[PDB]
Amino acid sequence: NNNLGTELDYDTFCFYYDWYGSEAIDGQYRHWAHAIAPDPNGGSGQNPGTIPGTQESIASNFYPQLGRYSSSDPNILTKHMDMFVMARTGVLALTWWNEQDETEAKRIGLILDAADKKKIKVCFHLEPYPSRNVQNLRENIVKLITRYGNHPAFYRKDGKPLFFIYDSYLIEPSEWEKLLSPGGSITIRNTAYDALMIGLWTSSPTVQRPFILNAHFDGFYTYFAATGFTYGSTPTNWVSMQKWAKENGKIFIPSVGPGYIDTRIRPWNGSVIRTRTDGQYYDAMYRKAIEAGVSAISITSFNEWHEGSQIEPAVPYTSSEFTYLDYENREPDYYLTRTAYWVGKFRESK
Ligand SMILES: OC[C@H]1O[C@H](O[C@H]2[C@@H](O)[C@H](O)[C@@H](CO)O[C@@H]2O)[C@@H](O)[C@@H](O)[C@@H]1O
Ligand SMILES: OC[C@H]1OCC[C@@H](O[C@H]2O[C@H](CO)[C@@H](O)[C@H](O)[C@@H]2O)[C@@H]1O
Repeated sequence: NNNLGTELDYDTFCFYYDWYGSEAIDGQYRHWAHAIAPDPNGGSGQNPGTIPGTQESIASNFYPQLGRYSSSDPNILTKHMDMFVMARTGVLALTWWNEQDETEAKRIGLILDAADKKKIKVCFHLEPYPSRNVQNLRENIVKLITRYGNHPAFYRKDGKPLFFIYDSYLIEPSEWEKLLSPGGSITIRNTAYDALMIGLWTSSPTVQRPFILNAHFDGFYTYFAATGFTYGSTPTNWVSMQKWAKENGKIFIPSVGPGYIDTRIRPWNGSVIRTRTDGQYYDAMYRKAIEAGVSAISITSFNEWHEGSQIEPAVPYTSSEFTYLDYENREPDYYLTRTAYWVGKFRESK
């Protein structure tokens, strides 16, 4: 029955990426090495090349305290779960790409096991995998609930699993309705595979309100850590988004993050940079979410190192190939402990 102000919050979801590899464990320094994206407005014949994922040159503007780690290393996973405990983030929202490979399956099991040791829960963030559609989504939801639903770390809210659906707008509401209306042709409602389905609110209310209603989503999130990147990721809209959610029986889970920078992998994307300012950016965004009066908050991200949105500890590093950004006047674990601060403020408000 403790009341220490240190406990995990199970309405706080932190987006987690399990796609990092090491040569030793995975055969390649996966994701630390990454293709550089061509400029979509830069014309033909670009040869942007690749970041090689050497110790000196990784696919991030920051540098992990844990180095070029493997997401399959149980010892890294232990450390990450201890970081979630420090942050008070009770739910790990795991990227899920439907890779259909044994190394994926192994990783997911390792993450569930490590999470449970620290009473962390896991939900899935369903990514835009090839030919994703409501039929294979249903099949995959069935598979995930069947495989993992009895694992003690599998997240439930009032008895239901929860999924975040990235880029949900890539599927028409008429298709979503088949899966998510109680009357839908292939409904999950009232079945063993029912779940809270949280779609991505992107653009203006004139588009998103009917999308969400007609698709029969249970709620919506915003993902992007960069303020103003979309209507949904503009925090001054969050009070009105929450009002609409409450009026329509939907769960709004705004996404907050500490900054954004992706110019190692997208050199042309500098206008999306959002400076961390020693934590002031994160504070401002988190405060807006709490002030909007929401029931749940998502954090972009634990470890999306390519996009510079991570709260995972980063260290100063200057190599012969790149001078990395770092947490400046703040210590490496600052964003974990600042997350814990905001989780406490959120709980005080709840
Ligand atoms: O700024 C780049 C942006 O790229 C990716 O987002 C793309 C797509 O998935 C989003 O739905 C739309 C929203 O308007 O933007 C892009 O086309 C993500 O990797 C994102 O975090 C990143 O900022
Ligand atoms: O988890 C939702 C999205 O989060 C942002 C990253 C995005 O993946 C794309 O971008 C990354 C680079 O940041 C690439 O490594 C991926 O292959 C993908 O293009 C997630 O979908």
